[PDB]
Amino acid sequence: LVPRGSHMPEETQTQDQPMEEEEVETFAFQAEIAQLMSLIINTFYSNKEIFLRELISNSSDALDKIRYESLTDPSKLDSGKELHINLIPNKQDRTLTIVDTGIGMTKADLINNLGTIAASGTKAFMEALQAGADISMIGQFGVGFYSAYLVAEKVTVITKHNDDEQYAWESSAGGSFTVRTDTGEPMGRGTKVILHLKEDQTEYLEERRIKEIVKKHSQFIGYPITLFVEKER
Ligand SMILES: Nc1ncnc2c1ncn2[C@@H]1O[C@H](COP(=O)(O)CP(=O)(O)O)[C@@H](O)[C@H]1O
Ligand SMILES: [Mg+2]
Ligand SMILES: [Mg+2]
Repeated sequence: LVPRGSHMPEETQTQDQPMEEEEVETFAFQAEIAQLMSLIINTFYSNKEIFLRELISNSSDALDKIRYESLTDPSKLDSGKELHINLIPNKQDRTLTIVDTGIGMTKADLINNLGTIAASGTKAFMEALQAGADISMIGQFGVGFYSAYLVAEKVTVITKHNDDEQYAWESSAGGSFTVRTDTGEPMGRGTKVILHLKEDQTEYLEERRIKEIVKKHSQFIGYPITLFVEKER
């Protein structure tokens, strides 16, 4: 009835998909974890680079679990995904992302493993730090994840486990964290730790520095690790 030979982009733009709801919950850190985070954030240490060793060791542990979970559920053998770690610096956004294809975490694993439960060593570790211990000993005390806050002002964890949906955990410290269903880019099984780096900690975006600290502290991962470098324009 109204003849057309050619339409403008705005006229043929497709209608949006329906808006999704994401459920968000807010939790307090367990008291001694909150105290540890404030000690880590606000104290000078000379050897902050050990954060990456701690995150890589968490990913290697999650990857080891795929191998062993196949003994009680062989269907994991029929994933085609490679077991590996990727390190992804973004200079534009000032972020360093550690990506693995390990087992991932469920919603309740994020709440119970990343802030609301007390590790038995936390008070002894804070006393060892008062007495002048090197921050490197953190791993031995059961609280290595929080070493992220040596270099990051905010941390976001995106994760997907075979038994749950995809979730995002986030904290800028200050005593609480959030967990919220994540209906964005599906990441497939595994975990992605996004460090939003402090302004004076941008060395950890540079390829030589990252290679230096992987060779110094993370030579027995047991899985391939690759470093993605954005081409300089
Ligand atoms: N990349 C990852 N994949 C799966 N789970 C992870 C993870 N990073 C941290 N976690 C979970 O977070 C817990 C706490 O990590 P920490 O390094 O603080 C203590 P540890 O369990 O390694 O001795 C881990 O036990 C694990 O359940
Ligand atoms: Mg650990
Ligand atoms: Mg190992």
